[PDB]
Amino acid sequence: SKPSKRSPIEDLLFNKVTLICAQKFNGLT
Amino acid sequence: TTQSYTNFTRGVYYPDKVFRSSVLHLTQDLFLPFFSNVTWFAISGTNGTKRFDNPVLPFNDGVYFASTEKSNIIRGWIFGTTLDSKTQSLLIVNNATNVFIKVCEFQFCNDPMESESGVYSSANNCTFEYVSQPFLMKNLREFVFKNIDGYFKIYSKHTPIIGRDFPQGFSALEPLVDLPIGINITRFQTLLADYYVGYLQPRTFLLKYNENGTITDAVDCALDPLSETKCTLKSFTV
Amino acid sequence: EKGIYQTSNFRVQPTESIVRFPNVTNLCPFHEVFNATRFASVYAWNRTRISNCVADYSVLYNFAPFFAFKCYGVSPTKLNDLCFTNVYADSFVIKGNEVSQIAPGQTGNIADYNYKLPDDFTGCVIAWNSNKLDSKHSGNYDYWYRSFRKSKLKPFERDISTEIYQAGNCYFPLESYGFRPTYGVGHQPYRVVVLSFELLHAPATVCGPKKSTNLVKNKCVNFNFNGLTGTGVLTKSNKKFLPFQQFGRDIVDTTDAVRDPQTLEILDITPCSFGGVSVITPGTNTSNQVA
Amino acid sequence: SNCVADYSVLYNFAPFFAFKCYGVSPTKLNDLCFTNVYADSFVIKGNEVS
Amino acid sequence: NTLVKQLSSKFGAISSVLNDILSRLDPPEAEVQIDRLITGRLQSLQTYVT
Ligand SMILES: *[C@@H]1O[C@H](CO)[C@@H](O[C@@H]2O[C@H](CO)[C@@H](O)[C@H](O)[C@H]2NC(C)=O)[C@H](O)[C@H]1NC(C)=O
Ligand SMILES: *[C@@H]1O[C@H](CO)[C@@H](O)[C@H](O)[C@H]1NC(C)=O
Ligand SMILES: *[C@@H]1O[C@H](CO)[C@@H](O)[C@H](O)[C@H]1NC(C)=O
Ligand SMILES: *[C@@H]1O[C@H](CO)[C@@H](O)[C@H](O)[C@H]1NC(C)=O
Ligand SMILES: *[C@@H]1O[C@H](CO)[C@@H](O)[C@H](O)[C@H]1NC(C)=O
Repeated sequence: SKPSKRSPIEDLLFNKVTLICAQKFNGLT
Repeated sequence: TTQSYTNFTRGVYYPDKVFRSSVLHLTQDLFLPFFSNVTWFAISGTNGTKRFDNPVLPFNDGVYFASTEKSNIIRGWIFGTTLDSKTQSLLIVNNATNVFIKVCEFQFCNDPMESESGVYSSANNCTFEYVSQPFLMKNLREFVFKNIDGYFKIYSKHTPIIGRDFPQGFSALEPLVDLPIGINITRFQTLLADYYVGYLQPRTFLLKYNENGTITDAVDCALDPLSETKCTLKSFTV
Repeated sequence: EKGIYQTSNFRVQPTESIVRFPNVTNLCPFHEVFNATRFASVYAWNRTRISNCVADYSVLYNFAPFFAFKCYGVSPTKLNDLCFTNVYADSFVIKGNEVSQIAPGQTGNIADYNYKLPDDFTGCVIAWNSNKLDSKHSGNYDYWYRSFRKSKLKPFERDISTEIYQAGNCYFPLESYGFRPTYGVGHQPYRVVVLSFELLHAPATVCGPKKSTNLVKNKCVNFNFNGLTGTGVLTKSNKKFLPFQQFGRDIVDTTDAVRDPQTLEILDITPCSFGGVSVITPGTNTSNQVA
Repeated sequence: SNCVADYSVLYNFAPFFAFKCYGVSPTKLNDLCFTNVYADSFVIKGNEVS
Repeated sequence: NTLVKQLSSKFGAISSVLNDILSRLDPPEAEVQIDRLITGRLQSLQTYVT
């Protein structure tokens, strides 16, 4: 029923851990 | 006259023109240390307002000022080396329409019940004159006077309060003017017709910037092991 | 071989340069400081401040040929392209034989007792022989020396007061003198002006002459804002700068915003696009087509 | 050798054409102790002092 | 964050910004200041990669 088709536990794992490199964009990609 | 000394948490000013947002910036400059000995002067300090004798306090590499008053008796400031015409002195007078600043080799002339008189009877070997909006226009009217590399940097912050002599919260002083006087300014005295004087020391502070270009908090890195840890980690939460 | 190789990086180049300098048209009085018939004494040198003006340095070459014209923290040729925070002219007259003492790192009685320069010095030392102005048959009064000092001076300090030093015999505080047209060149006076230039990343009005151009937004451009030089894309800012601040920096102290010297608007700086370039090759022995 | 190396007398003696030290600063000479100090005295022309 | 922060260091140079060094100085002095910055930045990259 949810996008990414992950399990409830996987969603919890993804939400607990925190594309365009706006930061540090000085030749480092 | 002289009274309690060791309790001020205020005296932080924007050290430079660079705008910062949502960053904790660790910097070293001359600041009033937290909980430093700030002298409280008790109108006119030693003398009663009628009486002549004034403090003539020293200028120890920069001074923090405050004056929580409604009467504006202490509108003026005198800064100098000898204050006796042998060296130049800087005279700042707010006349309630503008602030008039000039520096000259002028002697002390016994400058100031409820009777005003003129001041500054002679202008010998003057260097420059400056005019700008009033420095002082209840109101804390806190100031920082720093003297380094020729420039005499004056910072200020205005805010009313009735129920306390000082707000308990954090405030930061913005630069008001930076004048190239070029003189030693070994000491200073104030002109009269609530008075606090503190002194700056070289210190490292962690300054908290808001989403906007304003400082909302600060940590004095040498005050306490907890403050030192906060400065080490670049965080207000340990 | 078949695979992906990173071979080079790409950048988007600027198409034009933007020069945005202050509105001030007042010319800096360098001519009046250099071009004079009376000069301050060495022990009491004249520090005159230059501010709120256009620092056009070509007039110094029109004024005279020089004995010495040496800058330490800046190149003379390019002086017209910089903006300075604090510019001071220290004017005095010294002998040719001691001109080399007015420099950072030097030791001598004139450097130590009257005019000491800092060792971390940025600025210019300008010397020009004044014999045609100062020479007198009866003897001039331009030389004023403090032969003996009780304690040596720190950088840019001055001490006017005169006292007699006692060995325990009497050393008089002032050695003053003139010279004749017949003295050798090494003994003739030279007018010396020290231009002390404090440069702090474009904070101030005094700039050399430049022809300002229009401000162009949303393009990769070169820019020079009161001497702050860089390449990037300028956009309208929504940052709430105080009247006090002129520049903004990000979390790593990289400049990301400026105030326009003529409009006082806040502009954001986005770097021009760049990145790696990778080449997808099927393999030379299969095809010469690549992506 | 076997003496107090007081260097202030050189400033009482004369002003100098040149007074330059290479491995030590002149001002601080009075704060050092030396293993071997030798004075090599000769007279040369100004044009070759350098 | 450390690798980026190292770009602001001077490493003995008059300035951390190459554009300012080239803007004020002639090639010779600029080359000296740039070599100081190259050495510092190269050391920062070598440490990061290690
Ligand atoms: C920064 O300054 C602005 C302007 O004074 C403050 O005001 C709010 O700004 C936000 C910006 O998204 C607006 O959405 C609000 O409507 C503004 N409220 C007002 C003007 O009453 C803003 O609060 C300041 N930042 C902080 C953290 O206080
Ligand atoms: C310092 O703190 C005390 C309370 O602990 C307070 O009474 C005092 O007013 C503070 N200092 C000053 C100068 O107000
Ligand atoms: C500069 O000096 C010359 C003489 O060398 C004089 O003719 C000229 O008027 C002077 N200019 C000023 C502005 O004093
Ligand atoms: C010294 O500088 C001041 C700056 O206002 C100038 O007016 C004065 O004429 C100068 N004097 C000399 C001798 O250069
Ligand atoms: C510069 O001059 C122009 C003249 O049209 C004026 O509009 C602008 O506001 C001026 N800017 C400053 C900063 O004085």
